[PDB]
Amino acid sequence: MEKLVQPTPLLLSLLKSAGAQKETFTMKEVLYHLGQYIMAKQLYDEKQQHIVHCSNDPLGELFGVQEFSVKEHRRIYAMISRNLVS
Ligand SMILES: CCOc1cc(C(C)(C)C)ccc1C1=N[C@@](C)(c2ccc(Cl)cc2)[C@@](C)(c2ccc(Cl)cc2)N1
Repeated sequence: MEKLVQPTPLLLSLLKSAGAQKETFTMKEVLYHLGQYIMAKQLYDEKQQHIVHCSNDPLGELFGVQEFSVKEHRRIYAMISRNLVS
């Protein structure tokens, strides 16, 4: 299996709210649940659906931004990385 990561508490709370029922993940799983979270809460822009609006949301605190594009993979990996236990 791919490497296992441990989300810090704030990220863990987000992943669980999206439906995760464990505390240890592969990066693929973290990405999956983040997508599910964004979709369920409809944080994406209705007309430009690759844009995520995350002000007034834990995701914004986690990523340190008010908006981002799902196309920004390197940035998203970095934002996730600062929310994993080293
Ligand atoms: C929630 C919407 O997600 C996506 C939407 C679209 C459309 C433009 C077709 C709308 C396209 C792709 C996506 C889309 N890209 C993915 C695959 C992605 C996988 C890896 C990285 Cl590093 C980044 C993104 C994923 C799972 C995602 C979105 C957001 C986050 Cl924070 C995490 C995962 N969703």
